[PDB]
Amino acid sequence: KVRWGQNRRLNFIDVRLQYDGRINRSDLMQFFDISAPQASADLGLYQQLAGDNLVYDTRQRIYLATPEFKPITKRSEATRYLNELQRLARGIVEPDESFVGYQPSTGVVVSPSRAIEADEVATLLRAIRDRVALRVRYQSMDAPEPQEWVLSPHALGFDGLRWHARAWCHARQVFRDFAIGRLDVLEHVFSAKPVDPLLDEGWNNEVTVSLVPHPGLTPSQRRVVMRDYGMVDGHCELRCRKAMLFYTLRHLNLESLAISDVPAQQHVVVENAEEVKQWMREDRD
Amino acid sequence: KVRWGQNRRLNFIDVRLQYDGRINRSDLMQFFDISAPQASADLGLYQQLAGDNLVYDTRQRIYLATPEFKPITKRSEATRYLNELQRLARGIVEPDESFVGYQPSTGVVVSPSRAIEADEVATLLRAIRDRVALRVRYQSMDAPEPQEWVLSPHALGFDGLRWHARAWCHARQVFRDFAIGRLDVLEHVFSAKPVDPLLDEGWNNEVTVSLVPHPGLTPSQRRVVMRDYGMVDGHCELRCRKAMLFYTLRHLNLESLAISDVPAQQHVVVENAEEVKQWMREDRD
Repeated sequence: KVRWGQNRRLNFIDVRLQYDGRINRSDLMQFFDISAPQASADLGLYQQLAGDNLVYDTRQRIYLATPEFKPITKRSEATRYLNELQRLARGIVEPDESFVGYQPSTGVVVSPSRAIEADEVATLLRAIRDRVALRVRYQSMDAPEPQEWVLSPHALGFDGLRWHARAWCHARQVFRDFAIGRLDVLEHVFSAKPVDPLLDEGWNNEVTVSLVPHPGLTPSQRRVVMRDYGMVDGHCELRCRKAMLFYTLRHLNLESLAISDVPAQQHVVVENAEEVKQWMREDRD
Repeated sequence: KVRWGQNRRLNFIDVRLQYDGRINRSDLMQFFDISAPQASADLGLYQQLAGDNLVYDTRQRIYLATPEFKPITKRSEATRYLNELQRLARGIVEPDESFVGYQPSTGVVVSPSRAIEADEVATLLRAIRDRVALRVRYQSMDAPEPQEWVLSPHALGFDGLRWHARAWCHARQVFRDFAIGRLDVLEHVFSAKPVDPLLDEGWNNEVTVSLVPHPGLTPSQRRVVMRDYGMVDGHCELRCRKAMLFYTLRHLNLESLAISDVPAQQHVVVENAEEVKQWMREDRD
């Protein structure tokens, strides 16, 4: 059997062949800090497992991907690789943490936010896991003077820009959202009443947002929008938690539910506008 | 010296102690498919390198993080770990590809898009690296009937939802953007004129968007906004390529430059509105 480390080196060969179209022994030696004989043995094992993927060129002393290349691992897929380029450009990871070979010039939009402390995220995650209540300070636009609350968190949500904790608010007796960047966790409240998170109907009930191309588009433009949004059969059925519906519409700029008279500024419309309106009124209550 | 594999296992111990607050030998054995003696040796090496971070509890047979814990690697930082939770929830990676231990219930907004083929991304990346021209089919809202162009790509951009190639358009004689999900790459055009990407002024000129809290906010609300946006000293200086300015403003909902009379719907305003307007007119030209 192939051990975990060597398998990661086979993944590295596979992804370099897929995107760079070539790999040298020295690329393996430098990334993984292995010897020339081990790196040659890794390339030999890749040749044994998937010989049609690559040829060795003795003039250039390099392995070249063939036109027949097929990745041996799903970890070489395009969504993952584009996500890696985003993480490198945003500085989330360093080049020595990534299998990416050629790094193109990249421009990625910036999401300005408060850097969160690991210790606070950790306290929240463990409180979720252990179903325990936390005394916190929280400040908001409607209540900017920091105020203390007792919260029992049970989930995390990401709205496209920032994270929030989904939690029972013991004072207001509701499940609701708390931006993690606005929370100061102070101590545990072990005497608080246990909360059943299965009672958070907004979090646990999934709903469907049915999206279609704006009906004022020509058939040719419709096909463009369909391809842009990965629509199968002329619509896109987006599934989300009811308590994530508002965030989802904001993330996709779908908050204006009416079908406008301007197709060019509204490529996609929500088919089930009345369901969506109703679901948001229920959840904000 | 510690080898690459064992160092990844030390990283795994560090991140489990930071967020789960505990780790068992069997967690290492199962994730990395190693023997009990090797996993014990990894935990012993972690104890040697950072003994104040953890204690072994013989009653529970588990290693517990201490209140004094300090991560031995920056790879345990919170931005990375929250990014991992996002990638797991979006299905970008599988649990066996991630060091995340406890996985909370998560809700993440959905970005509907066309799944891109690795082979097309690969052809584009290599064309960027080798500075070669490509014959492509492209369809857009303004020109929906697929049309062929000769493009020399030199960079990639991400607008918050989708990727584009930055490229010289040989027919229209301009540098401009092409959504990768709308591109069909057909063949290389080796007889085309070479293009100097240093002549793409929009791509290479960085500009500053100066952001401040809306001036109608009370001082207490201002402090909330400042914390939300990670503002140092009452403003945020966002740096981006001129050719990414429009995408940046759209991603942050800053396209309406005027200072509105409604602080609650416009938490942040652009200080240098006239510079930004001018820079966008230059770039769309």
